[PDB]
Amino acid sequence: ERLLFLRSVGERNEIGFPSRFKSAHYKKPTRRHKSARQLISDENKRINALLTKANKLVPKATYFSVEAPPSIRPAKKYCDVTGLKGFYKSPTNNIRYHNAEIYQLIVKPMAPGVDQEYLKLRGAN
Amino acid sequence: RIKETKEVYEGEVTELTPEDAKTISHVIVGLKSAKGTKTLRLDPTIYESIQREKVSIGDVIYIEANTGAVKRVGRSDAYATEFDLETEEYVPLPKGEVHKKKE
Amino acid sequence: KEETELIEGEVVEIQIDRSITGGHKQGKLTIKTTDMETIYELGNKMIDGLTKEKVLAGDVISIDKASGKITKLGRSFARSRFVQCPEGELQKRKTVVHTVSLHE
Amino acid sequence: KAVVIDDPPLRQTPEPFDEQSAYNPQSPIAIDFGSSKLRAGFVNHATPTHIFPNALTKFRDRKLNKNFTFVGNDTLLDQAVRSQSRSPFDGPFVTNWNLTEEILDYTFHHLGVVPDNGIPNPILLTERLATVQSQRTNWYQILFETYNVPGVTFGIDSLFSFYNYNPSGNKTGLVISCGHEDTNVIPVVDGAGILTDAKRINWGGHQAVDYLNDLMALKYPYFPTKMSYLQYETMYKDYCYVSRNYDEDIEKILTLENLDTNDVVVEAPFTYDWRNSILHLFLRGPRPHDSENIHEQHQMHLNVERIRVPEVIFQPTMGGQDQAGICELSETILLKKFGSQPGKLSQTSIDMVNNVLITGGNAKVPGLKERIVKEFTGFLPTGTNITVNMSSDPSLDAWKGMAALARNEEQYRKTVISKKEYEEYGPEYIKEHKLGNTKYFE
Repeated sequence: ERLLFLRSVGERNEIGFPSRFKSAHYKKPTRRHKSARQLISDENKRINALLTKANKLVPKATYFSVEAPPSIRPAKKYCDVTGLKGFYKSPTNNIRYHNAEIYQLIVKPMAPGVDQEYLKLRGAN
Repeated sequence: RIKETKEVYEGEVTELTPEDAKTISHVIVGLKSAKGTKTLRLDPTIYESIQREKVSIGDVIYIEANTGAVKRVGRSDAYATEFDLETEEYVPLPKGEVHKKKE
Repeated sequence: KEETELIEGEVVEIQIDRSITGGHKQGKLTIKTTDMETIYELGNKMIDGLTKEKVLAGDVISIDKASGKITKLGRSFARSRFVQCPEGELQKRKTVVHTVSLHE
Repeated sequence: KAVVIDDPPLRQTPEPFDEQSAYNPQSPIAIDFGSSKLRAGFVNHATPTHIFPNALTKFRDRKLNKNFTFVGNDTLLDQAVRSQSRSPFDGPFVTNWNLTEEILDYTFHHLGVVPDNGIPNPILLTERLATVQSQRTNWYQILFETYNVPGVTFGIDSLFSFYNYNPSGNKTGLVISCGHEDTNVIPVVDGAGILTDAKRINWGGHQAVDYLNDLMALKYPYFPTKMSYLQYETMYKDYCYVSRNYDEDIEKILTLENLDTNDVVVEAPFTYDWRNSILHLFLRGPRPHDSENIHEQHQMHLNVERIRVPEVIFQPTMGGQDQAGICELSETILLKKFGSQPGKLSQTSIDMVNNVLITGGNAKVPGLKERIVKEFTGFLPTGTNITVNMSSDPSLDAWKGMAALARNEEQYRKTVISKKEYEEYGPEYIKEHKLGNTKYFE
């Protein structure tokens, strides 16, 4: 009953291998994995390759120009535990904290390996 | 009995650009409050009074238009995390206009 | 009646760094009470205010941020004048009640 | 009283397909290839006909031994097939293309199309800002080769939303897009997108939900029940808002008068005093805690994160990205570029200020427009007229941009790439029109 519903939706939307939508010339090439990380690097080395070809006319609009530049005003320090205003920073594991009770309750009895995951959020590893 | 007008510029310094005509001819100061910003030309005597009070970019200052008095309230609150410990008091932005007029 | 925000603690360790030319000065101060400990990054005027009126390790000092006045309360009880290490928070908002005559 | 949040309920009825009798081989097809959702439909209607999540499953039946395929709202039928949904996107790009081809076949089937030797209709398509050309090359090899399309059209969804809200094509304004993977600030001058001054922030709705997930797993490390992505998504959509002033709200959000009204507790599904403790108010709110209660061991307090999760688009360094926020980029564009000395707005700057438009699916956070207006009032000269517009449903304005461009016959043909130009100029050639991308070189 419940298991017999999904086969009905199955026989509504099948496309056979002789697909009626794609063209007669099919010729599908082999497909790599091509993750999102390596596309940045291969675009980067393509831009560097074209620049090294050109300098030995100057391109201006690139992918490194379309991203946001870093800020000029100083950033705001916040407590790593509560998200309030961080007045103090511990000298051992470099974790900002709000006041004394937060420090004695969380920061002092803290196990190693947790301070990295706390600093992961703001990227301070 | 004298009837007089009080005119006050107040806000955070954003631009401080002197220029030579060495003797400076004028200085352009840009002030910022919570309701917008406003730029002013200034005579060199007020620039001398500014140099007396050690005014830099990001300080909240007070300028009276008629007398020419310049008072430094303090560094603005947005620049308070440049150092963890500093000898500078931090005051918030004025919530009104830069220009104030009173009889 | 007025209130001011104060710093009180015992100095753990002071680092002053100079560059090749010495134009800029970097610094770090570690200060603790009986309940917390923190490390502060210093600017130029705090470093000049610490070099003046020498402050060494183990000294208990009081720092006013808005006026830049730093007073040495004494020395902590560390044999390895003699006052005790302060307790509680390090950033305290303290209220002082002033009484001033009309003649003043 | 604690509310109880679960997964969203499943669709009882499947997605229907349009009637084949109303199909014509001349009307174009508008498709918005968004990472969060896919919108499709014919141009002659103002609203899109098909809206579903961009996902696919290879469901295997044991008694049939055949791998069934469920796409979009068909994945909204079983919990197992909803949990096994796989997006073709990975980050801001597309990695595998067979999923996209099968999704495109599903959309061509459900639109009521009866083609022969490929699709006979020209198609409308969306392209990200400053895209890597492997994406457009593979898009060419899908469309012009497998699908036999007469004409392709490429553009950016925020500029299409600007065209939808300014149909003259000659206006001037500022477009702020709040998308799923990214946030963009694109200035438009004389109806043309100035893409040498656009900026991108690597933050979106997906990063915000993941930030909420990491914060929630870090606030209670001993929580017994594991929650899926959709649960974090719905408490992101339900109890998050942009604070009007972040610095003033932080100093009073955990005072005892403030958790009486601005604290929301939810419950995971299953079947000396504390008045002076900042940690107890942060964790278990303004009520006493019964540590032996089974129901109170499955409770989740949202007090600080309601204004902390949506704030990251204004300060990206809280999320770990060393970029400037929306306000800083807007201030740079409106006060340092387009011939504007700081303290002297030029006419193009004033026209851009008067036509600020917010679009995208992540613009539904309350208080965003007021915060943007307050900041813009903050850095602009006094008396400057600021107008900020936002649609009722800003997640659909790009498809109305498709419809408004393809209705308008005159400037439509400035953007179409036929098969002949594709075979003449190869796969690396860009149509430099107003609503699309630009050349990498000068």
